[PDB]
This record gives sequence, structure tokens and C-alpha cells, in this order.
Amino acid sequence: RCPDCGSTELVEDSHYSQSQLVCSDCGCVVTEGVLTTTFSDEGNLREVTYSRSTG
Amino acid sequence: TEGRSRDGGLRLGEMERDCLIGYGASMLLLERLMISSDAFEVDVCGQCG
Amino acid sequence: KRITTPYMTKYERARVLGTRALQIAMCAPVMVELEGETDPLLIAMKELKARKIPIIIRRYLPDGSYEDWGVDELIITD
Amino acid sequence: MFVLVEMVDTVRIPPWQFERKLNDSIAEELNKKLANKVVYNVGLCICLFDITKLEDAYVFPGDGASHTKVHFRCVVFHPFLDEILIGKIKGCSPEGVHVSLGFFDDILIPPESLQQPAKFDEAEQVWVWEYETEEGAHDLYMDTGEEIRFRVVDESFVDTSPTGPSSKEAPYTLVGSISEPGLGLLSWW
Amino acid sequence: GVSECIIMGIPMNIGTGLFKLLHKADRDPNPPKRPLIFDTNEFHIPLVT
Amino acid sequence: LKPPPLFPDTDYKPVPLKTGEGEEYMLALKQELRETMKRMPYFIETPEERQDIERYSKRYMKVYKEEWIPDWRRLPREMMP
Amino acid sequence: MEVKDANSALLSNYEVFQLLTDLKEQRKESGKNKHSSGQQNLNTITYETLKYISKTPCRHQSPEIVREFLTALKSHKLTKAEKLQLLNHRPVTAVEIQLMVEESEERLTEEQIEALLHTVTSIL
Amino acid sequence: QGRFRGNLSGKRVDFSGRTVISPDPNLRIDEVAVPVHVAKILTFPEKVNKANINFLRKLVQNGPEVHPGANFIQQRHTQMKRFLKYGNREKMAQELKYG
Amino acid sequence: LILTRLLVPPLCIRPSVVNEDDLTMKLTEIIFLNDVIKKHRI
Amino acid sequence: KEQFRETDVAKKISHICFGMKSPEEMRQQAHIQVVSKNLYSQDNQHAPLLYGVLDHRMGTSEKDRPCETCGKNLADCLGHYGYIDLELPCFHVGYFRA
Ligand SMILES: [Zn+2]
Ligand SMILES: [Zn+2]
Ligand SMILES: [Zn+2]
Repeated sequence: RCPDCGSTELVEDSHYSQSQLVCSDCGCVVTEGVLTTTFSDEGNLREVTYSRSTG
Repeated sequence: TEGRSRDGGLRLGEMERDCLIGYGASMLLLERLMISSDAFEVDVCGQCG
Repeated sequence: KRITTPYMTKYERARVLGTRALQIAMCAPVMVELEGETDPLLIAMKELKARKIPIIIRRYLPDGSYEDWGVDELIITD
Repeated sequence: MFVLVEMVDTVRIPPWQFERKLNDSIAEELNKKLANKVVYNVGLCICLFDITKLEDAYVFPGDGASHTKVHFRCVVFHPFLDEILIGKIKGCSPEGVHVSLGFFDDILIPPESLQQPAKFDEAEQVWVWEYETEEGAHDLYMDTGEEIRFRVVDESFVDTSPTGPSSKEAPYTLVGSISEPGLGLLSWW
Repeated sequence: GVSECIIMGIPMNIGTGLFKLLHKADRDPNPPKRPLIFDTNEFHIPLVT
Repeated sequence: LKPPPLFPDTDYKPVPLKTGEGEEYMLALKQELRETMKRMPYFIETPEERQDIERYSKRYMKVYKEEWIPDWRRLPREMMP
Repeated sequence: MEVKDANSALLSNYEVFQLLTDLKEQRKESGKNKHSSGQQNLNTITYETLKYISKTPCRHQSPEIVREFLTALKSHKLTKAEKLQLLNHRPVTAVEIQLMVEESEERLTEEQIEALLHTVTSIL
Repeated sequence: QGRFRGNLSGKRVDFSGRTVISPDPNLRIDEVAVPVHVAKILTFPEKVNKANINFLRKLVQNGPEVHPGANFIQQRHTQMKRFLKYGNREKMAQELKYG
Repeated sequence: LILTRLLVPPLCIRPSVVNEDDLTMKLTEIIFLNDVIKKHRI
Repeated sequence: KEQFRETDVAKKISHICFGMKSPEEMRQQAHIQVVSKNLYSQDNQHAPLLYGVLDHRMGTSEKDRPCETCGKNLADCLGHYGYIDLELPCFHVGYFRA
């Protein structure tokens, strides 16, 4: 629910490059910005089976 | 982030830093390298350091 | 007495202009009549040209002493 | 009871206040900052007494306001031990009688300070009084009452600084005494 | 040093960072002190001889 | 899965005491030392300080003691009390 | 914020009342801005203290009368603290002076206490 | 790739763009021609004051699609932002206050 | 100057997927060897 | 009526002092004692172990799980420390020459 107008019409939307969650009835921004891993670490991914990780 | 596949952001390399030092502009490279990259706020205890 | 040069160095000009522009951006009284400009930096430039900027420079010497100069008594040149 | 203290601080003056003379805006700002608060050591502050000296008004980078360091004297409420005060009652409690000083309220009169023959009431919280010859265990102190006379005998500060990572009692306490003759309701004397 | 100022997010000490600015406000240091009536010095004498 | 408690159990317990009348006598002596080394100038306490107001009781309860001085011939001449 | 002295000087209730009266003089001289709660803090504390002192005997005092009073009291050899409570309370019967002065019976005889009573009842 | 060489001494920044370059001898020697597409992405936060109330009002009214217009608005006291695409009304421009 | 304890670095400087970072692997192998030597000496 | 305090506490770095940590002091620093080798829980819920490594009382790295030591999500947690006790003393690489 939008904290400013209480309406439930929140829509996930991204501008040119900015991801954000916007109340589609009053224009308020409730949450903006994301933190994502990049290629530099994408090359290092290993695997551990969960059964192994659980003993 | 780094690439154009992901949305990018160009780099202020180690040589542009020296160019900006050469100009003698002290607030501009502060604005370029802290205000608009990763300005973060922490809290520090002076009793233990 | 005062020993440092009477010319306003380019660094003093840059920082005085920037600080006054920031002061004007925040709601602050403007000394000189403005024709209708809306960019704070241009207003600061006009204030400097008319020599009405209310800033004082404090030139610190490496030994610790200092000299106070008013913006309107430095030799602002090209 | 009032005491004068010396103080030093630094005050920020936002640019839109530049029109007004500094000595007035600075005083207004710091009096805003300090009025009606209690310091941990010296007691409760009322208002600025006077400003004594001003440093230079630096403008720091990344900011438009001017920061100035201030030397000033402030008036603070801090009665000393064995001082005699007069104040209205606020209410009665099993642990004593609470007295209101108009602006300060944390004053307590424990039963030990009260005169001996009266030590408890008839299950009514309104504290009663007893006396040898006259006043045959019928006088009682009103929760509001008049400005009774009393002498302070104890005082303590208690810290309210937050404990533990983030996300009611008064920090200043007083205790009074009424045993001596002439203390309490003026109608008695 | 320049490098520390850069990698700690504070303005450097060369170029536009070598001097300080004051504000030319209309002010009056050490103003007329508020006078006091009761606690004037000459009316207090220690009671101990 | 769980760290051990901060006090693990020990099987060898403190060997019993060894008591005697002379040991009690020594116990006395040490308590007496603890008592008496507080009662001379060599136990230099923090000087009295932080007076509050001109109360009257200082005419009487002020502690009086002589300015202790050792034989100064056996100590350099830079620490006159 | 730092304090340089915690006990620099004492004060008489007359001086505090004068300061609060002056504060009242530059109070309500212009429309209240209601900028923040500090307005209500300051106004409440000043009004409450003024009202409290508005029910005290030290009212209607003036600087000259108090200086003369304390000049006369100089010769009686009391502590400054004593002098301030006498000025602040204006005792009217003997018993409260008996309580106020430390060692009242030992230090002062009856005639001297009577002199103090007359002085306080007459001068103030 | 270590911290000192790679991150502390020189790092990536935003509010910046890259493109090919071409000649245009009809400009002064202190001007650069910027595409309208890149002008619509980069934004400069103007503080509101008595000098430029009406200019910013017009910019806000224009919207985030016609070039001489703005993208976001921040209320003077509450730090929350307001994205002008879902504004539904011009009355934001009327609601602008100093700050 | 001779060590007998180690501070394990916080999570934030070693993200969820490097699955997990190699410092986590080193820490787990160290603690595994510690348990081995403890139980085996006992 | 409430106790006075300073609203603004801004300060500036002046010096950096390098040094070392005693074992007792680095115990004092930590929040928990990591003791177990494994990582995740047996069940398919995949929650990380309690006293093993990856315990979220030492921070978080997921956008949906909050840190338990402080009720803050990934974007706002400063991080926290745990410690591992070593059963036989060992040397330190950088300090070997010393
Ligand atoms: Zn809404
Ligand atoms: Zn600490
Ligand atoms: Zn946390």
C-alpha cells in the first residue's frame, strides 16, 4: 500500500536504468535501487550440493 | 556496474585523477569520487577507536 | 601590515564564486539588483563584478599566522 | 535557588537568516536549543543570561551556512542542600507526598520527614495529620493545597542515555523535609 | 597527503583547498555584558577571620 | 552443534584445607596490617577538594595534621613540600 | 557543548524576575511563527516561572533597596548563603530565623535575632 | 584488481555518458553538442528559490518526455521522491515550495 | 604476535555466491581440521 | 521535561593508529562463536545453521533475509564479527620475519 495515499495500486517500474516501486495513483516512490552481482564475480561461481552442505 | 549489457557508468581512471590534481580543483574530484560513487555513513566509537 | 600579493588568485576566485553560488541557491538575499537571471552562478558572477560579495578570505601562512583580506580590496583582473 | 553557569558551543546559521544581526539570531537559536531541558550535572536550565564573546564566522566547504563558536552564560534551576522552599502539593502516595513547584514537579516528602504521630490514613490516599493536644487526628493535606514550607534534604540525577542498539521517570529528583516546626502549611503557624 | 585525502573522502590541501573563508556578517564581538545587581564582589567578605 | 558450557566439569577437586592456631594468628596479623597502614601520612590520599558553599561546619570538622617531612639530608634538594 | 563552570555565581530572585520581565517585554511584540516546539518550550517555562515568582515576597523590590539592605546586613557577620535566603524569604517570626541560621542560639543572642527580624521586616 | 589500484584510487561514477564524436565547425570553441536523447537521461538537481520559481514550474508542467522538463521532485521536508510520469495533475507545479 | 583465535569476516564482504565464496571454504576446512585433531587427540 | 543531549555529533578523522589484537580482545569484539563445519540445515527450507558459518547474526547477503543482531536488511547492515577458537597455536604469515 502506498504510504502517501493508501491506495494499493503499486506498480513495479524502471526508468531508463533505475528500478523502483511507484504508486501508480500519486507518483510516490516507496523503494528504489538494487544491488546485483556482476560478471567479475560471475566467473567465480562454484557449486555445493545442499545435501553436502547439510552434512 | 561495469558493462553496457548491464547498465554501465564510465570510469574516472588513475590518470584523470592526476589531471584533476594538476588543475588544482579540490572540491570537484571530491564530488566526482565520493559524493557520486559510494558516499556511505558509518558510526565510530572514540573510546576504543 | 600585509605581505601577500594584492591580486586575487584564480583559486580564490573559483572558491568564492562557488560558495556564493551555493549561498544564493539556498534562499539568501541578493545584494545587487538582478535583471531576471535564474542561474545562481551568473548572479554570483555579477555580485563579484559589482564588488558586493559578502565574503572574507583568510590567507593562512605555513608557520601558523594569517592575514584577512576582503573580496572588494583584492585586485580582481582577467 | 537559581545558579549561573558558563557555557561554550557552536551554532549554525542558515543562509536565509543572514539579513538579521548575528548577535540576535545566535541567541535565539541556542536558547531554542537549550530551554526547558535538564543537564546531567548542573540541573534544569531556564534561559540564556547573556552572551560574552564571539569567534569568527567560518563557512565550511560543502555548506552554505556560517558556523560560529559562542561563549555565553545561562541561568539554571539548582537549589542547594538544606535550602527551604515553598510549593503547592501535587498528590499523595503511600511513599510520601508529592509537591509541585509550579514548573518543577519531582519533589517528594517521605513519611520519615513527616511528623511521627501521623504515619498512615484510613485507607484513603489523602495523607492525614495527628497532634498531641489539639488537632485530634482530623487534619489532612489536600492534593493541591497551599504553598507549604519545606527544606530539601536529598537530590539525585539518573541517566536516561539510550542503552543497547536503537530500533520515563524524570531525570532530576528532589526530597524534602517537614518535621521541624514552622514547616508545612502556614495555617499551622 | 593527497592520496589519503582522496581515499578518505575529505578535500585536499593544495589548490582551492589551501585557504579558509569567513562570512562578513554584521556582528559585534564582546558585546556589552548584562550587569548584575546582587552578587557584586564588594558586598561579600569571608566570614572566617 | 553446541559449544561446551563456559565451565566444564573437573574431577580433581580442591584438596582440603590445612588449619592451625598459628595460621589463625597470621590471619590476624594480616588483617591488622590492612587496618593500620591507612593511619599515617605515608598513605597519601587525594587532597581534599571540591568545596560546595560557605557552610559553617568547616570551623570544626576540618582535619588537622602536621606537614610530614623526612630527614632531607638523605634526599636531593628539589622536592621541598 | 561544554561547561566551563558549574557554580560561577548565585542569584537573587529579583534579578531573575527582572530578566523574565524583560523577556516578556520582547514577548508577544510580533506574531508567533510557530516554527518548532522550542517556541512552546520557551514560552511554557518562562510563563510558569513568572507565575511562580508572581506569588513571592521579593516582588516590588528595586536594586537600591536591596543593595542598601545587604550593606546594612554586612555588619551582622553571616554567610553569603544565609544573606541570600534572608533576602529571598523575608522571615517575619523568630522561629524561621532560628531554623535558617546554623547554630542560631550559639552564634547569635536573642537581641541580635530581634535586630535581624526588625531589619528584614522594615527594610523589605 | 586489488582495492588500492582498482577501487580506492579510481572508481566508476554515474551521471555520465559515452558516444561517438563528429565535427561541427559552427560552434564556438567552448561549446559541445549533446543529443536530445542523452539530455533526457542526465539530470541536475536545482534548488527552488525566489529567483527561479516560474522556470521550474514550467519545467515540471512540461513533464519527463518533452525535453525542457524535469523527471523527479523532492518535498521540502519529507525525503520521499515523486516520479512525474504518474503525476495525474499539474498541481505539483503549484505545490512547489522553497526548499 | 602468535595467533590462537581468528575473526571470521562479516557476511557483507563475502557475498552469497562466489556456491559460496572461497574464504568460506577455507574457514570450513579449517574448522573441520580443528574438530578432527581435537577428537583424534582425545 | 526531558534530559538534554546533543542532536549533532559530526566529527572529522585526524589520525589512524595501526596495531594488533590480543586473543581476549578479539573475543570481546565478536558476537558469536562459530563451531560447526556444515553450512545449511537438513530440511529443504535451506535456512543456514545456527552456530555454523553463514549464520545471519554476522550480517546478511540476501535481499530478503534481515540480520538478527540488528533488525536491518541487506542495504543497511554494517556487518558484525564472529570468532573461531584454534585448538593448537599457529604462526602468522606476515609476522614470521618479525
Ligand atoms: Zn499513492
Ligand atoms: Zn567502543
Ligand atoms: Zn546486522
